[PDB]
Amino acid sequence: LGGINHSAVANRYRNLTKEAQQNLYQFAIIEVLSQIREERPDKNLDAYNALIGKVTTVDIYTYGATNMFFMPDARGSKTGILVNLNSPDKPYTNIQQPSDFNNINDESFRQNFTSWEKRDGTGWNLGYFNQKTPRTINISELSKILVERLDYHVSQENNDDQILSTLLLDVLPRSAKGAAREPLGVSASGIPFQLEFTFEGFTSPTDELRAIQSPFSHLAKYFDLLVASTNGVEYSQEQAENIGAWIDSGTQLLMSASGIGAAVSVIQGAAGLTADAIEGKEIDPLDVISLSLAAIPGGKIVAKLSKVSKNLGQVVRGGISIAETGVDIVGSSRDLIEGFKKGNFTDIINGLVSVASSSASGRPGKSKIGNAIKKGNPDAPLPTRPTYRNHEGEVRPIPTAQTKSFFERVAIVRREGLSGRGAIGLDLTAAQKRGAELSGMGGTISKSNPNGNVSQVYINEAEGIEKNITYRKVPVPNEPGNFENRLQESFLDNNGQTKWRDFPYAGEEFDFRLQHKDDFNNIGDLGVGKQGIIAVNNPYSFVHHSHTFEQKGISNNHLTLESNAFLTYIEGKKTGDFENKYGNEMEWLVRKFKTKKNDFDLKDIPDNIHFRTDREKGDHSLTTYTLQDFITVVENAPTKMRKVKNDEFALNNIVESMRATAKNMGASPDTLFLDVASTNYMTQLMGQVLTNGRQELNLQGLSNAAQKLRNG
Ligand SMILES: [Mg+2]
Repeated sequence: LGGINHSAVANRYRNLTKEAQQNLYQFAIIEVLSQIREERPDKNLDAYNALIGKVTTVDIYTYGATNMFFMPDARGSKTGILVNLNSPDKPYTNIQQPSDFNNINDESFRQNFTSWEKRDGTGWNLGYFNQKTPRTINISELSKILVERLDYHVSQENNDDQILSTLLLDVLPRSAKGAAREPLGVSASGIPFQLEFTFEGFTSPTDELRAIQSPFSHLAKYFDLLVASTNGVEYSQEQAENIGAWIDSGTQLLMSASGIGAAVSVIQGAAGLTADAIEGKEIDPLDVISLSLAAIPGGKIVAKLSKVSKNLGQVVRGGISIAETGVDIVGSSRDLIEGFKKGNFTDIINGLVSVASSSASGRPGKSKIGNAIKKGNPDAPLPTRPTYRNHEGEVRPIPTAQTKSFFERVAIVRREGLSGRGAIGLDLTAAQKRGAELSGMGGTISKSNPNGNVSQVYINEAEGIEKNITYRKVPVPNEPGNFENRLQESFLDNNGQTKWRDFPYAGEEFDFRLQHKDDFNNIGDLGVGKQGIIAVNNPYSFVHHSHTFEQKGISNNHLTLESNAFLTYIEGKKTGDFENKYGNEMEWLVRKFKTKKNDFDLKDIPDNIHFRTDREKGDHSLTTYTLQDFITVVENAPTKMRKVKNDEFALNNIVESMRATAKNMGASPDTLFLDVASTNYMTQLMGQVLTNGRQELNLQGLSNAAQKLRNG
């Protein structure tokens, strides 16, 4: 499945400067001279030295023949050595007598002649070289003449790309070998010892051409070096989406990055996805594709293929791109299949999976990903990035396919998969949803669900299983008398009795909480004198609303900000590395919902902070500072909060939680005012969050800061 992409080979060669092409031929010659030298007794370095810049003179005969020349054994001699730089097996032949020319008949010689010229050899052979008298040049002029001969040969023929790739098949690996012999590195623009290069890892000549656009192509590395020898960059979202490098397949594979053997599943899933695309003829063997492995919030990874936009320009080389969210493996589809067969992507995919493993954000960051890749190989460079040539001839790295919209697309597909649950959904009133009703949240009230919290169908995308989840009030399994809230799944035992169990691990509760991020439960109490505490599922929520049920309606309705939970989380996120500071972030957020206000790592704020509307305030005095002012500043993440903004997923959910909570209590951020009694708590909190406690803030300063943000 494939053959050689001749234009990809030919493009690499054609886009070299003339100087770099001469150098390529020069290194090929050097390789063949080394072979001649070692295989002969005297060990003369004349040709070697007269070529490698000694001022002794060495005669060469040139021919109307590509890749070929003669090294006479003496001035004007008809005997010596015939060189064919493109011959698999006879790169040099000793010509001791005329008849030696007659015995040369292989296609690797015949190919070096144009269609027009090929007839000269008659049963084809080089016997006719005996009647011709070639011109003599000094050897220092040879690589130039060979370059000009190849250009002419290509111009004499109609099939430019194929003739070019054929005529270079065996020249290129010899050139690469010649370059690896260059002591202490190849020169860059007249400066010696600049460019390290080894021949190790090269496959057969044909396989190197087959793999020219593959991620670790050795020949692409050699071409890149030749470009660097003669002279000699990171993207933003607008530039990327303006470049439009990648076209979605429209199909994706969502997998878990956690659990033992997750990495094996990801590798197999990704190789599987590539194999299916080739069979279904969505993708051709030689098409350049980006296999994206992108982390997804909740410790998941999506594999998704993209085909390169033909609008982009020429693809120069495949490679590995590292995004903040994952890696892309770029090469021809056939290169990716072969690479999977060989295990070439295993260190990369192991590294990525280990850091996506239990990521709340699906955003381990470029540095963590890069480090995890280099872990499976002491401390090497980062893998070479794929590159393309734009319309004006500039070679640039290809942007990642893991753009903003890419993830929007991923989210759409997932949500279409989630559209068949809950036979008939319950038809609840706004008052029931606000938790204002004595009858409960709309579920059926029972002993272990006294609040009547509504059951929810959790679709476990991994297990392919549906679970029914209710936020229930259960005994604190030790101390009698007190109860706590827990999300639990119901199931039938052997006898048809309904039993209940916890989420087995934080990851699953986290995913449930995201999937049902908009729903509220009463985690407080229910009855006439009692405090209902109404809280959204969103795992990034640091607020809730609450009230006391009256004989009719409610009273003391207010929004509460969870000061220390918020403080601790933000201080953690402020470091830029939450995991380093506190645990697994996913575990931290799930655990937050079970933790009381004064039981977080930070306990600095003496109480929770309260906002209420003017009309509902009762006898609470209000400030003119609004939840909206708070949200505006939080959303902007200024000054010491700046790094929180690196995790947009977390920050958007924090804000959206706040807005949903304001709305659900029948209010809005601009109609919710901070209690006078919360003043000091708020200024202390923001002072710390925004300035590390270096600046004393007041509410007016906080309101003005919000005002400044809306003005811009
Ligand atoms: Mg032509």
